[PDB]
Parts: sequence; structure tokens; C-alpha cells
Amino acid sequence: KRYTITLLPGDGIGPEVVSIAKNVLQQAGSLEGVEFNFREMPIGGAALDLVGVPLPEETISAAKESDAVLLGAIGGYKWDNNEKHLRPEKGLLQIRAALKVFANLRPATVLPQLVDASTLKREVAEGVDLMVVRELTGGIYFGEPRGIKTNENGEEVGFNTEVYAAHEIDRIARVAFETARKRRGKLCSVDKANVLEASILWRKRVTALASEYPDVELSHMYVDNAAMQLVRDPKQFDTIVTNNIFGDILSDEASMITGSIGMLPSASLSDSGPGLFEPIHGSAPDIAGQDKANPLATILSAAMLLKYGLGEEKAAKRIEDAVLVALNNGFRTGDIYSAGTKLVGCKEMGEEVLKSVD
Amino acid sequence: KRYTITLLPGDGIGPEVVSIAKNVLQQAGSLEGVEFNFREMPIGGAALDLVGVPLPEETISAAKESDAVLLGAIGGYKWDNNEKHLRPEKGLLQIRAALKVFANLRPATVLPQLVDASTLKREVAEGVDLMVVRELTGGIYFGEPRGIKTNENGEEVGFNTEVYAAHEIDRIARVAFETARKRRGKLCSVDKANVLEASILWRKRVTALASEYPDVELSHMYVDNAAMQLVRDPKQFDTIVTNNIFGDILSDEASMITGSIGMLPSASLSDSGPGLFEPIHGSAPDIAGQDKANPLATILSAAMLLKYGLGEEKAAKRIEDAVLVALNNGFRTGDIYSAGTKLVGCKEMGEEVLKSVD
Repeated sequence: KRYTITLLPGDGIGPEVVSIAKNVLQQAGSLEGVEFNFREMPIGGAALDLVGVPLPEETISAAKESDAVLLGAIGGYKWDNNEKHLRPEKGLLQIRAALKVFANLRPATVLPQLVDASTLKREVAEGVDLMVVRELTGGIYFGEPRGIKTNENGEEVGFNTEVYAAHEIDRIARVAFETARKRRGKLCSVDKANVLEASILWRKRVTALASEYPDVELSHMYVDNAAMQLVRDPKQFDTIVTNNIFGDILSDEASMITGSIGMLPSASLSDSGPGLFEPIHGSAPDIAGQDKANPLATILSAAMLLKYGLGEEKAAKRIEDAVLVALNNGFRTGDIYSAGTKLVGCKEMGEEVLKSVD
Repeated sequence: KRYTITLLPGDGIGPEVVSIAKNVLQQAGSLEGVEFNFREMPIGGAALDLVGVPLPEETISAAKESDAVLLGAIGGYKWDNNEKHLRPEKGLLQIRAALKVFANLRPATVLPQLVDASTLKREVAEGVDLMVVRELTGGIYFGEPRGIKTNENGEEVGFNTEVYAAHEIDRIARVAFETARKRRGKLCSVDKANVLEASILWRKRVTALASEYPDVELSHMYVDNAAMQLVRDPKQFDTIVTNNIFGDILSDEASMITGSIGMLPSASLSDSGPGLFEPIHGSAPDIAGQDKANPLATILSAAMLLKYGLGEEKAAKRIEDAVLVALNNGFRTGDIYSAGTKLVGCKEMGEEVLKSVD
């Protein structure tokens, strides 16, 4: 069984960490009798320098034709002062739109070995294990109309439109339901239905889908209360589904709650077609080339690729297990270094994970 | 020096806690050569039973003619099944609009005696002391157009409009700058300027007002990063100003981080005119009449009334100091009780705070 995978090294530490994840993905796959055809393509800063835009059509083609996409990082000092349309970040937005990956999955789990990195007390942080499923390509970030107008009274007025069509809510909810089935069967839908008409429609559509997934325990929660519950009792959550802006905010909160941002993977899924998998950390221009980067998030992203992309559990478990073994053996990169542990560079951490995969 | 104060006891524990704050307010003021004329008016459930609506015109009149308004709580089981316009909560929204209190001030402070109530580790929670200044009467919660429409396909579309005019942003920012001057002179403006035109205008207006408050240290922060920063290092914040929806979310998060919701006061201020002061907790229908309520939030709201409402700094300090003394003596109502303290009822806690004031 051969899969085609598009690699998007990108910028800063991206290539370093994608390279390691590639090898990890290859070994874990091999053990489960799975081989891969890898092709690297330009995106972000690297695409700008090479082609002159952040996402060349050739990259979209390769991604669309492959079975899954693994992305490193995007961004850097050099391109920060570019026109918005020519910024690296614009390439991320474009690839998401091109692949139609409307569903962003960010698992926030506190690993037994890293409990102390969280600013929450141990008994609260330990065993946190939640998944935020965030609507990724619609909502207020892309809503119309939008703009800054001057109302002929000379005064400027700024506006944006939070808007969802029923079919947009249906498809993100289904993914969430299917995702809860792959976890603990508990789904919490988060909105502002006590005030916003868009949230009322959100809640109506999710509520109606419940009968199609009767095995899943559905609940509802207001976004302001969810922001409190994440701080008070994050262990209550399994899977959460929510819109683009609430998802952006609540996922970041949950990420910081886990304590180690450099350990967190992400997956962006579409209805059919290849998904896009990347660590949530940025390109970390400062430590690029210095062998300091933490490759665990990208590795764990390769594990999400196997699981949510290719439906290859086992191969995925091998990766997750090897990450644990490495941490169990006391290995830590700078961002997760703790008193008494073994500080290591990116390369060496990669090697320790590869070593466990055998 | 004589002030007129409108008391809105409201529902559930409202009357209980306002009654105690009234007396505390009276004693603290008396010590500073300040007397008050109090007048109680109906709002919420109580107004519904008595007059038929959540906010009678007479209540609006009294509130407008007074120097400040102290509100208890709104809501109860009995009225939960009412039509929207006749829910108690409608009365809150209406009175805010009537008084034009566009600025909601919510101080989130961790009291030395109550540090362990927070789910954050001690060294992170201790000394947290921030103020969320939230735009209260505009933004997406009141934005037009809004609705759920059916498009040509028979498919429903739900929408809301996040919109601010320049003058709406100016006035909430000015209050925030003024508020930071009464604290530690640090103001962080929170928006989503990297994506939303409304936040771009927000940031432009706040940025232009900086020169008019050169003494205040202004910084800007994206709402998603703020949600992380409240978890990672909430002590970094002094004053935060932000829009209605982000302010609602970030303040609730900050409140839960403090660990003790029953201790948290609030102030809603206008350009000129009486402010509205109220505890952020609800009406707690479950414990009404049982002498269990924590009156400290309403008492501390009376302290805010004195300070932010009437500019009576000294009288306000007397209240804040007495609350501390009571807690130092080990007194705790159910919601703040811990091992080794003196569990007390609402009445008795009131009595201890009064004792300290003299």
C-alpha cells in the first residue's frame, strides 16, 4: 500500500522539523506495511523567494492530487513588510481554501511527563485531553459585507459580518460528531445563541443532527462560559465544535492551558480529498538553523496525518508511543526542558523518537 | 455632602445582599462626612410581578435623577419561560441603554486570603490585579443588520454585524485611559486587527488617543493571544480595553482565573450621569432566603460606586479595608470556605464587615 504525500517544509524551523517527521512517518508506516511517495513543494517565504508568490499553482496541484499534506511552518522577518496579498500567511489561507479543509482539529492534551509546564495546578491539568473542532474557512473572518466606510458625516465606521449558511454548519458539525466517535463520544457545541442570530442557527442545525449520531452525547455551551470552564475544569471536555472566531479564541486558550505549545499538532480536514497537517507553533525565526527546535509537534502532526488523513491507526499509535518513550527517557528540547531532564537538540530528539519506532 | 442613590434589589439573593451593602455604604460614608438618600425601585422578576414589565418607566426616571445606582441581581425560575421581551434580563439591557452606561469595568483581583480558590498555581495567581473595560452597549450584540433569512434555495442563513463608529470607540477608550490613571497607568487594547476591519478601526482610534494620554503606557494585543496571556501570566495586565464580545469572553475568563466569582464587583459608567454598580454573580435562586449568599461582591460594588461613581476615594477605601479585615479574621461564606476558616452565613458576614468599618 503506497500513499502520496505532499511535504510543505515552508520557513524557519519548518524544514528541519518536517524532515524528521518525514523519516518518523516513513519508519512507522513501514512497520505497518505502508510505503510513501513524498514530494516537497514551495509555500510561504520560500515560495516568495523562489516563485514570487506565497502559493504557486503547482503547489496547489500537487497538494490536491496527493493523499495528504504535511506542512512545517510559514513566516519570517524578511517578508513581514510585504503587501498583505504577498505575505507568507496568505499562502496558508489560500492552500486551506484550495483544499476546502473547513474543519480545524486541534487536540489539547496534557502529557503525564509535562504536567508541570502548565500554569494550572497539577490535579486540574493532569489528564486534560480535549479536541477543538473549529470551522476554518467561513464565519466572520471571511464574511461579507465588510470594510471601513465613512458615513458622509465625516465619521468612519468599521464593520464585519458573522454569517453562516446551514450547509456550512452541517458539515463542520458532522466532522465534529465523527471526531467524537474516534475519541470518547462526547461533543460540546459552543456558541452565543442567547444573543446572536447566527449562533441560534448554529445551535438549531447541530441540535437537529443529534438524531443522526445518537451514540454521541451532545451538549451545548455559551462561548463565555466555555472560556471559564477551560480554566475551571478542562478535563470535562472531550470534543468541542464551534465557529471560526470562537474556535480561534478557545483553542488558543486550551493550548496555553496544556503548557507546552511546542508539543501541539493540528489537522485540517475536508469532506473528501487530502487533509492538511501541521504543528500549531510558528516558524520560530530566532532558533532557525540552531538545532534547537522541538520536532515533537510536527511528528505528532504526522501521527494525525496517519489517523485522520489516511485512516492508518496502528501506524499512528507507533508514532504516539515513540514520542512517549522519548519523554519517558527524560529527553527534552529547550522549550520543554525541566530540572533533572536530559536537554537535547532537535536532531537528537528526532533520533530518540526514531530509535523507539525501531 | 448628600448623595441620592437608587437601589435596585432585584431577584433571588439580590435584596439580601443589597440591603447589607446599603448599610455598609452608609457607615463608610458617614465616617467620611457623607450622607445618602436611598430609594428602592423595581426591576427584573420583581418588576414583572409588581408592574408587569422588567423595567417600569418610573425606575428609569429614578435612576436617571440619582447620583448612582446599586443593583443586586436579576432572574429567577418563575420568569424563565417568559417571552424574550418580558424576561428579567431584558430589564438589565434596557436600564443600561437608558443610562447610556457604555463602559463596563470589571476588576479581576486575587485576594491574598483566597489564592487557593484559583485553579492556577499560587505563584501565578497571587497578585493578579487587572481591570477589563468592555464596551457595553454597541458592537455585534446590537449590530444591524441581523437575522436568520431564507435564501433562494430554501436554505437558512444566519448573520450578525460587528460594527463600531469612530465616536463609539473613542469614548470607551477614553474611559479606559482614565481608568488606567486610577490604577497603574498601563492599558492594553485588545482586538483582532490582523483580520477584522472593525478591529482595524478600533486599533486606529485607540492608537490616535495615545498622544492625549502620554502618561499612560499603551500596548495592543490580539484577542486570541490575550486568552492565552490570561492563563500564562495574568499579572502582566493592569487595564484592558476591548469591544463588547471580546470583553464578555475575556472578562469571564479573568473572573474564573481569580477563583472566587462571588467576590467580584462591576461598574457600568457613562459620559456624564449616574453609573450602575452590581456584583457579577447572578441571583442564585437555589440559595435565596437561606442566609447563605456571599455579600462581599455587592459590598465591593458599593466600594466601586463610591470610587468610580462619586469620586469618594476615602469612603471606598474604608469598605475595601473592612472586607480585608473580615477575611483576615477567617470569615467565609459557603462559596469561599476552606479548611480551617470560620464558615458563616450572609447576615453574619455582613455583620463582620460592618464591625470593621465602625
